[PDB]
Amino acid sequence: EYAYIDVDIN
Amino acid sequence: PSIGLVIDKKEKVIDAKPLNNDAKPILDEAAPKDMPLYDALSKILDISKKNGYINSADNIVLFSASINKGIQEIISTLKDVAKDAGVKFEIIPSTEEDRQKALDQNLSMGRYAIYVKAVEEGVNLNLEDARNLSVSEILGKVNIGKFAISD
Repeated sequence: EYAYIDVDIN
Repeated sequence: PSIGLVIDKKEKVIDAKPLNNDAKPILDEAAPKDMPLYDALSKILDISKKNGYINSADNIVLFSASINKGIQEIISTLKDVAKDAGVKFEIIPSTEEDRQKALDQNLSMGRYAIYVKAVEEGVNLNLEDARNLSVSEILGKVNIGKFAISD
């Protein structure tokens, strides 16, 4: 909806 | 592991998707849906530390975000999540245009931005390295003082 957030680990 | 979240304006997680297969077990235990963005990412980092993905050697998390000074509130949450967990961070603002290009090749917004940046500066970073190298490794390869930096 408002925002998309991606997180990368390792 | 790579995880994609969708938030509403109050930063409530309304959707969560594993961007690769090894993110599935972390998402299952984290159960971020309907949680505050801060809580969701904090538990994701907590689980990641338990499972062995986060350690003293690889202590960097890569965040990326796209809207649709609102992003500044999102950016502050991402900084808090990492600092409070004791991990270094890189936050790469993105666009809907770039998010779709990233999705089309099954990359996170952060790894896509970094892959494109390396290519433009002449760094030898192939597609497989962009998708599978560790965060600390790809940042060491791309951040070599060949493009502008600012805060």
